[PDB]
Amino acid sequence: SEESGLPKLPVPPLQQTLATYLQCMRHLVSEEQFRKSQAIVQQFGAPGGLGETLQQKLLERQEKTANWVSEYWLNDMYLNNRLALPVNSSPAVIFARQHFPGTDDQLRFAASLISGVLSYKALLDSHSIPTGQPLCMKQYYGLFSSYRLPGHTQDTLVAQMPEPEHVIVACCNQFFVLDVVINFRRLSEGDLFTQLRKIVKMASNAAARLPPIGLLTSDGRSEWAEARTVLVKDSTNRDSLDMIERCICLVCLDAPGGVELSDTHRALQLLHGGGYSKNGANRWYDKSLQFVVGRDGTCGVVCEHSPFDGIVLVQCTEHLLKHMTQPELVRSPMVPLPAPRRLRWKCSPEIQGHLASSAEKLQRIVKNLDFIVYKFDNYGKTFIKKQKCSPDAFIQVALQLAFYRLHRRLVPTYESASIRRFQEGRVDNIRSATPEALAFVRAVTDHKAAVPASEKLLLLKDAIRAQTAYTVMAITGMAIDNHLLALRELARAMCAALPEMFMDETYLMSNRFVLSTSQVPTTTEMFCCYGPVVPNGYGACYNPQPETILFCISSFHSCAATSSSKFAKAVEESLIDMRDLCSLL
Repeated sequence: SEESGLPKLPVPPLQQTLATYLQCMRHLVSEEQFRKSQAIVQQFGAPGGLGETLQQKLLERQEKTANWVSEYWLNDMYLNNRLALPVNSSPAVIFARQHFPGTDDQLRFAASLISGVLSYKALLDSHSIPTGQPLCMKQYYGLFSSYRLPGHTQDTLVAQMPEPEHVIVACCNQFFVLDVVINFRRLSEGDLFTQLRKIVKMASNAAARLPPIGLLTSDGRSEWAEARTVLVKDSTNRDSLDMIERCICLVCLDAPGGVELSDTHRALQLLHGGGYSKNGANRWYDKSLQFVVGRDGTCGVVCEHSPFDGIVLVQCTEHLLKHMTQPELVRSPMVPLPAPRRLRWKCSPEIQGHLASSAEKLQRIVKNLDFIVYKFDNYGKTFIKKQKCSPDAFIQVALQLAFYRLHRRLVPTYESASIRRFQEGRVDNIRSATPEALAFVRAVTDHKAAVPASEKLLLLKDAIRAQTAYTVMAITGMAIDNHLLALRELARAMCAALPEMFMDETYLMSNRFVLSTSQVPTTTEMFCCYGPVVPNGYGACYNPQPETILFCISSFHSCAATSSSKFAKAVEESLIDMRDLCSLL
């Protein structure tokens, strides 16, 4: 029947994870600290010890659940994070710059994009999405039926059938309900255009302008939860929130950008709207997909990460965009046409105080982000593959060298590995800061050692081999992050006081990803980007093409050590160095 024929996420052998763990951290902590961690781990995983006890409960959990880490992961990775979603968590995809001579051009694009969204959702709901190895498809079903509720300490991801179906249109910080489906009736691209025009007009009505409530969703999670609590007191607000929570997605008709339309600037608008003064309030972050269609041509989609990952987000986005290049299939006029409904809000002195706070908070995020879009154009996948190297592993090694040559040390690095092979599979982590990576970067940067180029090349290839090996380990569910997480939380269930194993500074440091990365390859002229995950870290999202590689680098201005410009430069030098290395003889 209806039971998944997929395999369950595998539980690695306790000793395998512990050995890999120590191997992963040895070169990332002091000798003294390592010696202490060795003893701690030794005691934790000893015969008849706590480790084996937790391992048995995990095995029991594996049997009783579809995926033993789903709950732990969802909370640890997103729902527990208190940071505001903009920049800190919600990635953004930037489409190619568009040209909208008039407002109707902008609206036509929006109408077409909405049409593309509905066609995709139709395939989705009809289970007509193109299913090598079979993969879990749950994420697809969370694209338009998800909503991330804020909480005092832990957020809640709500999994939603309405009639009719609708989308929320944001214009001038005002939100409107736009019914797009009514009795399997699906609005024509033409009716959408007409409806959007009505929206733009009402949105321009001063006597009807309401407070920019969307600004509240850009604040810290606990701060937004508190403000939402004030909101829910009123029956009108409850209704409006409900409509937002049950929409298919948002469509933000953003005002003019103020700066030049470069790749870096357009991305900034998609990341945080440029603050309240710009389009910062013309949003709603709890909702998974917010498609932006700016008047000046800046378009893209802001994604809330909790419900699904990069692969699914891109497949959906590229399907839309491609759909937009296709002949418009003739769709029938609606008679009569109802007028989109503006969502009303019952403001208060409190809410007014929350808006002011959110505005300042969001402003700190804006001025604090150091973002750059660097396009490496010397070579791409073509050259790398000719070196018998995986493009991803090659670039991951380049990032390690770039970080080392700039800051003189390696750091716990994050790189997602998809585990969709297994039921409800999300991801896991690939630890790119390998021992081999260290030997390679050291040989390259230690002038005084005078390591022969021939030797550096050997170290280079061994580092890439190690990268690829860890990658394969992670994707087959044999890595260490999810495993340790489950062991940690199962212990917590036994006693709030965690085992020394997880209180060890080595463990705490191993999960502070100073270098958070991800490869988001696209076939379209679009790119993905996101912020750092720790105050003193970077955000590195790359898109490798046949002859070039796009790099989106983020870091915080607050940290004097990091510099997106310098890191982008170090990446260039690292890729050049590696090219020359592969070109000796």
